[PDB]
Amino acid sequence: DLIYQDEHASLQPLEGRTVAVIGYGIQGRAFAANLRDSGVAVRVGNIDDRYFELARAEGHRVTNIAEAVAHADIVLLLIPDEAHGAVFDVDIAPNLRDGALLCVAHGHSLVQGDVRPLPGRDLAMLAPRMYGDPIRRYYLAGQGAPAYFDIVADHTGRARDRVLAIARAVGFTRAGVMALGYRQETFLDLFQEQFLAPALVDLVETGFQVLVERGFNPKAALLEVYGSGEMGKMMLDGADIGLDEVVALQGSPTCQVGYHRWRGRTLPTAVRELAARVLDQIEGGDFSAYLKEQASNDYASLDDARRAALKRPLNVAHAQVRAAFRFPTEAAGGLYQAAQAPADV
Amino acid sequence: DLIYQDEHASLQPLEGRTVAVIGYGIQGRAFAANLRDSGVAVRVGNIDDRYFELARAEGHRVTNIAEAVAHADIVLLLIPDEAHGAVFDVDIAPNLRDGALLCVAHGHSLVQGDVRPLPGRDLAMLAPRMYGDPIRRYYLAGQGAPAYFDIVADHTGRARDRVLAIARAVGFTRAGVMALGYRQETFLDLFQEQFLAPALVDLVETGFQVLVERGFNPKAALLEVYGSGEMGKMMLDGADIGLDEVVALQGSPTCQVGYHRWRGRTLPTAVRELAARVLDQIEGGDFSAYLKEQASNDYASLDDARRAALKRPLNVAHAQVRAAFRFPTEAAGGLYQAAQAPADV
Ligand SMILES: NC(=O)c1ccc[n+]([C@@H]2O[C@H](COP(=O)([O-])OP(=O)(O)OC[C@H]3O[C@@H](n4cnc5c(N)ncnc54)[C@H](O)[C@@H]3O)[C@@H](O)[C@H]2O)c1
Ligand SMILES: NC(=O)c1ccc[n+]([C@@H]2O[C@H](COP(=O)([O-])OP(=O)(O)OC[C@H]3O[C@@H](n4cnc5c(N)ncnc54)[C@H](O)[C@@H]3O)[C@@H](O)[C@H]2O)c1
Ligand SMILES: [Mg+2]
Ligand SMILES: [Mg+2]
Ligand SMILES: [Mg+2]
Ligand SMILES: [Mg+2]
Repeated sequence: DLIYQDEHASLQPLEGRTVAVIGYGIQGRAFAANLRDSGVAVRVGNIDDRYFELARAEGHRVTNIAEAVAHADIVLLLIPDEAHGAVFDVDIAPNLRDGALLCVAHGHSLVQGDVRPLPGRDLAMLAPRMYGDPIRRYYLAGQGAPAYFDIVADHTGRARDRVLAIARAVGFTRAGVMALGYRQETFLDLFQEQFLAPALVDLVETGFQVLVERGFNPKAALLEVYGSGEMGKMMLDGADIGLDEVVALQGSPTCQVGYHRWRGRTLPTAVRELAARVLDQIEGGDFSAYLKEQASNDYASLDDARRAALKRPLNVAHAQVRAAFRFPTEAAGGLYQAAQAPADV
Repeated sequence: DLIYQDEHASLQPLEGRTVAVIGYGIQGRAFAANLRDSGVAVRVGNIDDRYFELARAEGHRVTNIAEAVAHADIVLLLIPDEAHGAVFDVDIAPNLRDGALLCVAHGHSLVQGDVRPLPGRDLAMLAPRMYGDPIRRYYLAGQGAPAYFDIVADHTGRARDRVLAIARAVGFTRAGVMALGYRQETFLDLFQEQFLAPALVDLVETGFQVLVERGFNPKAALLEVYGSGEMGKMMLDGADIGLDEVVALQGSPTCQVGYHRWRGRTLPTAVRELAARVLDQIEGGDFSAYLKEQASNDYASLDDARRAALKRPLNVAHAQVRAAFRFPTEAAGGLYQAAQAPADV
């Protein structure tokens, strides 16, 4: 495995270069803020929507996508994957300078052939293993999350150095940036989002629903299954030292005995078989067809699903718990500004 | 629901009083450190083992359990639940002063009748919804985790004020301290440890095993299922704003569409039915019998299970990942000392 940390990547390839962050959403905002705070010349390219004014409000040089690309040495395409094809064809390909680098943060558009190599220009993937807020929060703490990278086309011979320079400036090399094919990254990423994340929340919800049906205080039930932050803490501490190890070190003997009675015995074959089906639907292109269909609207069915989700007993109970119990939040005040808001006492 | 935050609980009931922390383990150490830093007079009562010298090393007045109880107004029994009966009968009951308060952090010993009310003395439960390290780390950040409390016996009329004074000093009232019966707390707590925690780790492991069997990079597979910290971050951010809400706010449209394709559809009836069985085994006293049997040895079978757990593919892969990727850790240097170690650069 090829893994780069801070000492394996220089900022020198970005000196006197301009990085165009295309999009100012979940990833675009975090990339833009970290690049700027790392002393990189950054511009934002964005369509005429709320994100354009947000980028301006947070002190960035903002223009349409075409002008940003045309005045950039490195272009980071940080907009939704189903929009890549149209923006690549219309905005990026006609304006990408000779010897410039285009990066995606997900391999989907590469697998589908919506983003393709261009003569005289570099193409790469730099895919964070983390969402926007934590990438920004970690960065401010001198930390970072891992990333996968893939050099798809290196026409200049500088593609790797520039990608790893972006990675260090955004903070991914503080954890590690591992070489992984865009195809494998695509399937990995989609599998986490389609099998693991839903199954994980479904499980928490099953815990809540059984407790409430059996007459347990709904606030207490919600708190134990995730609301307290304890299961989230176990998973984040587990990420560091191992999940079984967290229980061995911080579980009472009563907890450890209970845990190890059921550890490896809880799930039937049907869960493992569902994981295989999700993966086949991802690899076979069934999901890709489903996604394109959902993106045919402005994600109308997704909007309905999000709304319906919040009416579920678990999310009704959550609102009641979070109203009654204060949570240890890190204030988001000017998190993506050059200077953050005064600390909230 | 009766929930106390900082403004509903005074430190005044602890002024000129001594708190004996019995045990200096996962909970005992966090209680002792927070109480001291909150300006409470704290002593440690502990048997002649490694925890005794650790308490002394961290600057505490440490004696045997009998002497600590005898010189205390409030006694916190923070040792394993199966040891409560013998320590109550031998060390606590004969030495508990007139008008003194005994607190447990779990209702198990109360349900089993191993800890019982005593004439002229107060009995209560103050059960944190969090393990030791995070209680201490939250406290240092001016934060806290929730707790459940139950006044089992109030012979003085001061039991509630003293319990909630302990809760505020240790930091639980920064989130909220909710009245909940020791019995219900017992079953809730055991259910989280026996159904949810194992099922959660089993699920993560199922994700890892299917990916590795299907030819995915084992480091990448491990990172996606928890190793990156992303799923842990989703769960901890989810604790605050809701699990579905985290995906709605920080998920890409591709992620959100994938998530909502499978959300509420991933688990068969068998999982829900297993949750019911675990709960019946807890409520019926089957687990209690199993626990007493495991505690008959010095938890010998648990030691074997912990050792075996670390040899599993997931934990072998974890060691390889954590060697190759740096994780954003909060340094544990003198975390439980009056003054913490110099910040690790
Ligand atoms: N560990 C947690 O995260 C947690 C959370 C909530 C509730 N609790 C409750 O808190 C209590 C303490 O659990 P813990 O996890 O801190 O335990 P632990 O395993 O860390 O306990 C070790 C401590 O107990 C003492 N001890 C062990 N066996 C003893 C014995 N036979 N006689 C006397 N002292 C003995 C040791 O000297 C040491 O001080 C239990 O009632 C538990 O259910 C623990
Ligand atoms: N969100 C994450 O946590 C995350 C993590 C890793 C990878 N990624 C990848 O990063 C990329 C960005 O995802 P995101 O989550 O930041 O997205 P997002 O949903 O926040 O994207 C919103 C942004 O995209 C722009 N945009 C939306 N539709 C557009 C269109 N039709 N034409 C032009 N611009 C348009 C908006 O103007 C705004 O700037 C995707 O390739 C995604 O797969 C995201
Ligand atoms: Mg991802
Ligand atoms: Mg417990
Ligand atoms: Mg507990
Ligand atoms: Mg994704």
